[PDB]
Amino acid sequence: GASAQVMEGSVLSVIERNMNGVEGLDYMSTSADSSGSGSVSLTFTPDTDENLAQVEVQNKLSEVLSTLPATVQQYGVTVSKARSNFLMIVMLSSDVQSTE
Amino acid sequence: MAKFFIDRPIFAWVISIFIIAAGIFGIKSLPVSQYPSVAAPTITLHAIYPGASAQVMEGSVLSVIERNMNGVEGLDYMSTSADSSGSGSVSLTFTPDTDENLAQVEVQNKLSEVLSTLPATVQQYGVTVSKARSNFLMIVMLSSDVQSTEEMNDYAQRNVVPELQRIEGVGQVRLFGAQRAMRIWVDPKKLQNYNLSFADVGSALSAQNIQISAGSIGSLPAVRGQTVTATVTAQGQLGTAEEFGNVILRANTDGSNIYLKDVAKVGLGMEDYSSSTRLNGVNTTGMAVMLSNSGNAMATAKAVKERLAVLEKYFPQGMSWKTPYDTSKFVEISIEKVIHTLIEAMVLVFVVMYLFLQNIRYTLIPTIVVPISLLGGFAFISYMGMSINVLTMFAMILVIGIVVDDAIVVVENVERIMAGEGLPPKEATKKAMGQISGAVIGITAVLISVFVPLAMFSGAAGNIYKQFALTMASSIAFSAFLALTLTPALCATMLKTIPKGHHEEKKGFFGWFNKKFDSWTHGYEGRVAKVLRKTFRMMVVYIGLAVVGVFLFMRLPTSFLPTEDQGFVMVSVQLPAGATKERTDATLAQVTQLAKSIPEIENIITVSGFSFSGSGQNMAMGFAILKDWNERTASGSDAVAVAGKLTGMMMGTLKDGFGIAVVPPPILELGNGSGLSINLQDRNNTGHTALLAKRNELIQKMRASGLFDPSTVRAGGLEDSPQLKIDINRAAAAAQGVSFADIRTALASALSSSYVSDFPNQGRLQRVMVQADGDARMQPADILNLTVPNSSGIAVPLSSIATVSWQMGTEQSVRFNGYPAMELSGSPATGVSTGQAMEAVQKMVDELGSGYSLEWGGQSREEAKGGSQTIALYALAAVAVFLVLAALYESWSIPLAVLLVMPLGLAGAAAGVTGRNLFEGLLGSVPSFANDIYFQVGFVTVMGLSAKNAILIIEFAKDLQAQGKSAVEAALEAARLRFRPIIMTSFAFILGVVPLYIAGGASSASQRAIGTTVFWGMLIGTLLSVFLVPLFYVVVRKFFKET
Amino acid sequence: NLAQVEVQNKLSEVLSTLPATVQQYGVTVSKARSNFLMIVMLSSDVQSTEEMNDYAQRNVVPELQRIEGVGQVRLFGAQRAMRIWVDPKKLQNYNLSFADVGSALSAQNIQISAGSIGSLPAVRGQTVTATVTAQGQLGTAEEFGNVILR
Amino acid sequence: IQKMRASGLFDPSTVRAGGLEDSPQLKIDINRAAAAAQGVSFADIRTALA
Amino acid sequence: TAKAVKERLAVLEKYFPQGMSWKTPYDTSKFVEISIEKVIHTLIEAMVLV
Amino acid sequence: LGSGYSLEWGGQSREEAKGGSQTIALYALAAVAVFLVLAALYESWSIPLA
Ligand SMILES: CC[C@H]1OC(=O)[C@H](C)[C@@H](O[C@H]2C[C@@](C)(OC)[C@@H](O)[C@H](C)O2)[C@H](C)[C@@H](O[C@@H]2O[C@H](C)C[C@H](N(C)C)[C@H]2O)[C@](C)(O)C[C@@H](C)C(=O)[C@H](C)[C@@H](O)[C@]1(C)O
Ligand SMILES: CCCCCCCCCCCCCCCCCCCC(=O)O[C@H](COC(=O)CCCCCCCCCCCCCC)COP(=O)(O)OCCN
Repeated sequence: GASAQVMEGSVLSVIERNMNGVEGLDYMSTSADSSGSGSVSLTFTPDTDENLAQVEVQNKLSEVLSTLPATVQQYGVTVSKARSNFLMIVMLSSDVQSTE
Repeated sequence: MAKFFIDRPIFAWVISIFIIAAGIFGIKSLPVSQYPSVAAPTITLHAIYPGASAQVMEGSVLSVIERNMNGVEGLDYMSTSADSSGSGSVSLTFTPDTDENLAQVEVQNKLSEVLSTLPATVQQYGVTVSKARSNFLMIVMLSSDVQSTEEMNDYAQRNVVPELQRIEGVGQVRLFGAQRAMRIWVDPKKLQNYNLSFADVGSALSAQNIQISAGSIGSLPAVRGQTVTATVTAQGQLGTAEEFGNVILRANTDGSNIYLKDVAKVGLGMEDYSSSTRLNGVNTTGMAVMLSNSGNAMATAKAVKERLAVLEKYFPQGMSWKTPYDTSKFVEISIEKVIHTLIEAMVLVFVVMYLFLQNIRYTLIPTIVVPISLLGGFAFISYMGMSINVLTMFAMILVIGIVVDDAIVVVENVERIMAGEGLPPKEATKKAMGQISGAVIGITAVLISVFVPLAMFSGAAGNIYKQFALTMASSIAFSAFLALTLTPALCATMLKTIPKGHHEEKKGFFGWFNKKFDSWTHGYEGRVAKVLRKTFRMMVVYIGLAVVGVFLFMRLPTSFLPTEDQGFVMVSVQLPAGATKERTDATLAQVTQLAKSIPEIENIITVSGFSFSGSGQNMAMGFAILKDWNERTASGSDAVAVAGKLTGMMMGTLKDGFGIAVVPPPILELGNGSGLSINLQDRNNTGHTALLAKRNELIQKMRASGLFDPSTVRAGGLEDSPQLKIDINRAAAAAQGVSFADIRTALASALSSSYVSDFPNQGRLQRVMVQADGDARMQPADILNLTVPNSSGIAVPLSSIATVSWQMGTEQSVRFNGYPAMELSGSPATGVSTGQAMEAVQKMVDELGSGYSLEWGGQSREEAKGGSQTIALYALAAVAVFLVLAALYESWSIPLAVLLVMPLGLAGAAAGVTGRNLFEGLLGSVPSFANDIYFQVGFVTVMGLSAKNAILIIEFAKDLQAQGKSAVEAALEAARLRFRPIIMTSFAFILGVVPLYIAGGASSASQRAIGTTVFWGMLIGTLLSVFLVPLFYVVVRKFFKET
Repeated sequence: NLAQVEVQNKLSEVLSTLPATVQQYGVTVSKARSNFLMIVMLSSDVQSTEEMNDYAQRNVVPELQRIEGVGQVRLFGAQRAMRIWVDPKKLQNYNLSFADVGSALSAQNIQISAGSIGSLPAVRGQTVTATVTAQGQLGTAEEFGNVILR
Repeated sequence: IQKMRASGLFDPSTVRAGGLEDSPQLKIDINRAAAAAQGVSFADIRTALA
Repeated sequence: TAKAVKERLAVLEKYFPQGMSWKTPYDTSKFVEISIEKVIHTLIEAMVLV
Repeated sequence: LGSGYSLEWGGQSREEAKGGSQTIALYALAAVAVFLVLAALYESWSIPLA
């Protein structure tokens, strides 16, 4: 139940502003959509570890989680240190049952 | 190596170029801060529970959170603090060898599994989990005098805070003040008139103000033939006060709906209303900047100032920004002092070399070799992950005197060989290298073995010693490598052959100086020959001097860091129990009027509602910032004199309450003067009165029947205060139609506040609170008029249900390791060991019944450990030095003679410190020198220099005895040969340390503390060694006839 | 450490989809061995095993589970609590049920937070401030025995 | 995007925006005065829209 | 860990109520320490035999 | 376009920008390394120049 500007101005912008100062942070990118969702991607720099970066991001996010709206805290903010390009695509085919 | 690099100067030059490049790369790639991280990982929670006492908050939130924080890897101890302000704190101090990020994530995970068992309001406000470590950089104060403090806070949070935390190097920006919210002051008289309640207001605010989520028209699981889909929007929240004032509280059939503006008043206000900051009397908004790791302090401060100017170019009319305090100028002053010291040392070395060698091409070698050693040390400290701070700069300043002596001795030996044998520079350099290579290697090994144990201590003191150790040892190693690699090449290429007998036909001032120096050398040789004749009396005199030095060292006060004039003094004001904030504001105004009456104070910052001792309406604190050191060069102008004057003016002016001014010492983890802290814990949970009685009994035992300086033994917590407890009678309530939730609702609606809903105020969400019209809740006779509703109506005046009375309740609750604890702060007077005092305190606590324990807190936890690691480390270092000297000299007796010069420097340093203390005392001043870390560093430096000189003398005396000379003749020749380089190096070191002896200004305590020690130690050590080293050699040669 | 961090992250995402009782009791994550290193006894002849279990949970278990190397301390028992054994033969007489008992216990044993007389946002001329306290809670057996069901 | 096309360096049919193609939406403006004068609480509208 | 637990128990025994005691009839560190001592004795015997 | 509208890169393009000032630095570093190595090995300032 939020706009593309309310989600940023109330949830994403706060995390983006409080996520500065992390060691190895190269840049950030915030993207909110009209479906009531937002994504803050932090792209780190070389000479940086992945687990330490995730731990520092979680520490910075938890100390600022007391300011976000109540419904966001109910749903929670999920962390994903995963890639975005596809390696394989498995396809299941059948003629005796539907796709559901 | 000495002969390999003498025929290949280009290879040595390439190695030096690589070292310089690595040093420059490390210097450009090092963090910059005023002090390193010497504390341990600490995690804090800071829960919020408004409108509650200390016991309720503690037993409801803090105990529940503390009983689950058991099992975290690396937990040292934990403490719990609660007050009457409505806040709590659970501080977990972690054992070393622990990462603070892992500790914080573990604490958050442990709190996540117990958060659902806390009260509803605690979950609404939330529980934070942060780390106590902070790298403070600057303070940005915004003062308008034309706008409210809440307006300035909102402006800073909306246009200033997000602009400062985006700068390179900034790690955190913290605002001091409550945010903005929508406050509704509800008059209870209107509610009782319209027959309403606070629950009705809460329901109306939570129902009329809610976010609506509609969805999409033409959603995906649609019917065949859909071509358009659109998101549906619906606004169901309020954002202005007029909209909140139209909230319907009750709708009737005929109409006449009761709005929120008919029984209450809505408006924008603050969320806490507690703290208030003022700068010189005007309203101010506080913003604290914390420096980030792997960042710079000077560049970050400059960028912050530039951004602040660019923002003030858009500020409204009346606002103004200031930066009264900044910890980035201390490292600036330290770097400029290091550069000035390096330049002065180079000038002194040039002067002494031109005076003693009578040529100009001898002075270029030290000037070329010293900066390379400094760059190598910088590169090493950059490789080890260290940073540039005051301690590293002081270590670099202290190591300048040692890195030049290698080049000095090399050039002196080369020049002596060239003037004696008349050989060209190549052969003379080869001979000098073949003579002194093993000696240089042994000296380097001894210095490394002496400086290694400094980096093996535990605690904050160990972290402080590690900087000096890793800097000085690296600088010494690089200087040794340069003296073995580049110095011989420069001496062989940059020098020219001296004609036969060229010195004598020379005349003028140089001839007179040569004549005088030769006469002094002959006199010194005669005196040494006289000393080598009466060996028994000289040895007994040496033993007497050593025992006197040991006695003078053992009779010195012990400390960690001398108090430094940081440029500001803190002031804590406390009022009687039950005082409101108006009296505290009046006292703060009086304190400001008194502080601006002192010409040494530039800006005064007063904070009302917060103090380090406690947080309450009667507590207050302020920070009087002083002017620059250049404008405070007088007697009664330092921080201590200003603090004394402020205290004297407060004790004669402050009628209500008392205020004490203290100058903040160096790093608070290594804080001296606190004495000895104890925490008395109740094991069986007997109560508060029993624990207070036991605390009073322990205080009486330590004061009268003890030795803990009765002028210091006192409680350090907070005495009880009058309260207004309400004892409800369940029998009387059961006899009527009143339930027990009715009393709870009435008490929650009467005094305390409530957090009901949220609202968007121009982009950001803010809270909506109800304070119940504070005009009513002013007198104690207001709760006794609260009529609590019965089953049908409300007729009970609450005097038949409960009885109100006055009692003495605690205003602060403290727990230590899961037990109720009370803190005490004693102090030994003087000449009494802290170990025996701690044993006496432990025995006294054991005298009480089984169920009352004691535990140390702060620095006492480290003092509880026996001081055996230092003695063991020093013994191991001495054994390593003996082994290295035995491997060098190839004997078991010569190291015994070399090790006899250690007590000389110690006695000299102790005598110098005692003399300076006496001079300060007789002239009215107080003794400012003790046995601190700087004294130990200076003593280690002077003992290393004395060991180097003794090693050189003993090597020259031993290699001259294998040619057919006796011990006395060999010692005399070695002394006559080593007289000149020792004198030159001593003069250079003393003239370079003199600027640190009378240092006055920024960071002058540590400067003088190291300068006096090193100066007197070097002077006495040289004066004693030049006559006692040959004596020790002769004694060891005659006592242990070799194999 | 990282494995436990990711496990906590995965558990926090499905913790709200569990029953109310599981959230009341909570889910405990641990990393320790399944075998025992030692067994500590608390033999006595004056107190029963319930008092000894309570004392061990209050003073012995927390002191032992904070030692370096300890992964878990399982007490063969449980701490003290207030047990209410209801007779269903008597609930039918007064037409009562377990829901009434639970509601009475939750409504008559709730902590009260009063506040402060003379709070900070006050009138000009306020000199005295006092914290108001009310117990509103039961901690004794005969106090719980007097809970009003009707 | 317009000046990137027809410039020789970028080929057409590839220069595209990465936006979400801002769309028309339905806006529902609630009148609290009418809902109060007719006897409709603000929670009923929220339940109906949800 | 066993040594630390035993030391903590010996320290906490001073606060126990009158009547109760403590003991660890099941402990695995004793076997380890006795095995280490036996192996050290065997090493000393081998040294003297050589 | 004017001021205020800056430009940022995404994906490999940023890396391509990083390849704008690193090539000259790499070439200079290789040249100076060869010079220093030759001067240290052959003991001359003229051989590496040639
Ligand atoms: C170099 C270490 C510095 O420590 C801090 O700055 C920390 C960050 C604050 O304490 C910390 C202490 C801490 C950690 O306590 C738990 C924290 O929670 C609070 C906010 O202040 C300080 C003293 C600020 O106090 C706070 O100023 C705010 C404008 C209002 C706030 N008040 C409403 C409460 C008050 O406390 C204040 C005034 O900037 C101090 C300025 C004036 C100084 O000159 C002093 C010398 C500081 O440079 C400092 C002590 O050297
Ligand atoms: C009569 C005889 C006279 C003989 C000679 C007289 C006195 C000569 C005095 C010479 C002074 C030399 C000054 C050196 C300039 C220091 C520049 C430091 C640059 C830097 O950051 O570090 C370098 C680049 O690293 C990177 O990879 C960063 C990438 C960007 C670097 C941009 C620099 C381009 C090339 C500049 C030349 C570099 C100097 C040559 C090394 C690598 O240094 P390092 O840490 O690798 O050191 C090797 C450790 N084993």
